[PDB]
Amino acid sequence: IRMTQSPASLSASIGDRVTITCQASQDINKYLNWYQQKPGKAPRLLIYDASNLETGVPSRFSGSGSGTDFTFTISSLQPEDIATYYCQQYDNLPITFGQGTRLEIKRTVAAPSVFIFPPSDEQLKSGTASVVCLLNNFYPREAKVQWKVDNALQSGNSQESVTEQDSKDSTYSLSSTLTLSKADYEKHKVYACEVTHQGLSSPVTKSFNRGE
Amino acid sequence: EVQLVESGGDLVQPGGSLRLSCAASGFIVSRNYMSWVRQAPGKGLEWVSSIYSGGSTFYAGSVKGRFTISRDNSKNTLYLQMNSLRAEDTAIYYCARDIPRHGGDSWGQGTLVTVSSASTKGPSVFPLAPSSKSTSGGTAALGCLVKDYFPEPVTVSWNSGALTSGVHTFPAVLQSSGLYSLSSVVTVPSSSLGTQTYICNVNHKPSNTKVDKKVEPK
Amino acid sequence: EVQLVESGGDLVQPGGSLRLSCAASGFIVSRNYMSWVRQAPGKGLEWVSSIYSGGSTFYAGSVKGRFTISRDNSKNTLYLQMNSLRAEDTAIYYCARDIPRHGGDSWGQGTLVTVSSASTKGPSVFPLAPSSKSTSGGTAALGCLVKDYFPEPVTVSWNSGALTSGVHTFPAVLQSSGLYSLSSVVTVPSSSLGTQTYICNVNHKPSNTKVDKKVEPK
Amino acid sequence: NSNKLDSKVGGNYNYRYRLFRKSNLKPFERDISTEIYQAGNKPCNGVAGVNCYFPLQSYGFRPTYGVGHQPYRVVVLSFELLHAPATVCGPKKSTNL
Repeated sequence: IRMTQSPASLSASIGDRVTITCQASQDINKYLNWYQQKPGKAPRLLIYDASNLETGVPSRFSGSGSGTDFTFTISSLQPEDIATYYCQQYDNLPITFGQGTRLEIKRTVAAPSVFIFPPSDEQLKSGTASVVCLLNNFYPREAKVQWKVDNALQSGNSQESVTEQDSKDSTYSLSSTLTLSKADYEKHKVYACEVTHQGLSSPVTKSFNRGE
Repeated sequence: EVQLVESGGDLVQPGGSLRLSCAASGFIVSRNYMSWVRQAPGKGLEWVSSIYSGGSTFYAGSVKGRFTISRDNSKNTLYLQMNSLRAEDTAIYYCARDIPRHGGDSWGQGTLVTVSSASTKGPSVFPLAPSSKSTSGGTAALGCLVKDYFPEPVTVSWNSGALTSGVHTFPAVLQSSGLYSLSSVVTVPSSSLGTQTYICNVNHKPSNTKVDKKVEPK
Repeated sequence: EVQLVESGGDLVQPGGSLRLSCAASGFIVSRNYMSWVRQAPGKGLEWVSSIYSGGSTFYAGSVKGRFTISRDNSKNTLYLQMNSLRAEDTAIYYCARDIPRHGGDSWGQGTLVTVSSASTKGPSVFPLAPSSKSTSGGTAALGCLVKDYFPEPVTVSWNSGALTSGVHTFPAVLQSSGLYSLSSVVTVPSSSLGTQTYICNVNHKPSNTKVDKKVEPK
Repeated sequence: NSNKLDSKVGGNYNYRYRLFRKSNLKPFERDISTEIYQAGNKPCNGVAGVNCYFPLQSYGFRPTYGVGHQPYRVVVLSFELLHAPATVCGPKKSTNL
């Protein structure tokens, strides 16, 4: 079955009413289960048969449907509700899941704390360097990050990794990895990592000395 | 408790044969419906195989004749014999008991299969010693960097698991060299820097690499 | 241009089955006479198989029933399926189009087959940094040493191919350990020693080993 | 498609199938029972509880359902031939005298 879930980026504030819609290509009657997969941890079964919530669940999740189109509802959006929910049909032999609807939480902005680490002496003497500038507790995952090489625009040499949204404080962490070899490290001594956040403030300037 | 340690597999060359094993707490494997889902990294879960309560086997189209399923009465251990593998089977495999209509479930934590051609190379552990520019009256941060490890997974522990507050492990990202990297940082009060000793522990299960690095502010 | 990239094969255990592929620029494989010669290292070329313009196959005495030939209309790619191999088939294989009497030819660069029992082990790269005893008013020499690599071939490049003058790559010689070695040296003016950075690049195609070593006078 | 006769808007709970049995039925076997099916070792004393279930389950046939879930009466005619003389022959129509 060509299972279809229509909301993939849906973001509501604390304590709101949202709805997920899983749609099928035939009559699956009522045999469609709703799953909840937290990051890393194994999926949980929330509404079996499309009309029965399993005991022990909190009592906010409700679902109702029949034949092709099914809907999933969330009655109270507690902060510890961030996950990806899947719809499964378990009686047609080609059991096909759905795409998932990654749910997130929305809140005000926060002032980020920026730290940067210098390369260690052992790695520098072993012919390679690693420069990492760290960004923590910022909103959102999307931000303007740039690098400056000889006062020229730099691209194709940077990488970033964003930590998954925290369940209780809803903060983000970012890291940028830069790698160079001994010949290029020994000839170039100014490096800077500058990021502009949504909160209007003075741009962050990071400076470090080699001796200390 | 229906808790499953379905833990078998780590990786082989293309064309190899791996053997998974599942396991079982309240029930017997041969009496209840069970199946094996397959979650590719960053993709929707897909259904590979399923067993019934009387030995009926059903497979998926992509695994017709390469995969086998088999049920073990003696020790639970629902077995899934992966054969005729390839370079696109890399996915996390979860053991799963499905009672068909009355509703309960077990999905066990599941195991990672990354089957490829490259060779296993140990992690490169580097010290993030905190710099002297940290805030005197604020809270300082320091962490442990692990570079060029293969394959997944890698776990970073601090103070042998005694410290969970402020732990931020960044997800692995693929470098140009085909080797993975991650960065782990923690936020701790500066008062415990000179009086509490912080040590990072990188873990590599496939190669049994046990590297412990002690970190001190400079 | 009739240029051929007949590049397939690197090596297997004794009793394996490799598959060669040839390729084609001005003509179609199934219309012209083609054959496969075999050059053992340091020995006269010997003739293995030959195809005709209507599908006739002829083999050599030593390859009766172990070797197969096959012609592919769809993508050129004259295919030669090596089966039932052994430990004396190690030779360089050249794809070859022979127009029978009117005279033209294509012999493509050809591919190496070294089929054996040993395992692949990466090269050991060592720095030849030039000594201070080099002539002050003359021309100094410095180069990059590669030791204990397997199997062939290995290519050494300087300045990413920008420097060809004075390049001297010594042919590989078999050591007592079964691993190959080579030495590459170049002759450059001493005026560019402190102002031009010289880097050696060892290449191992079978294991995809990409090692770059930067060399500086001491 | 016996849609009209066997469909109850409420559902016709009198048509049922066996969800679970330990072994596949032998050819032409007939099996009729109410016995609890467990997952745990507990005998469970025949109650509806964890690892305790009623094996028959209804088809819930209801008219506003699709073609897939609609009653379909099945008649499996078989032909048995033994060494005893045959007694079920076939109309054998004739010609005028």
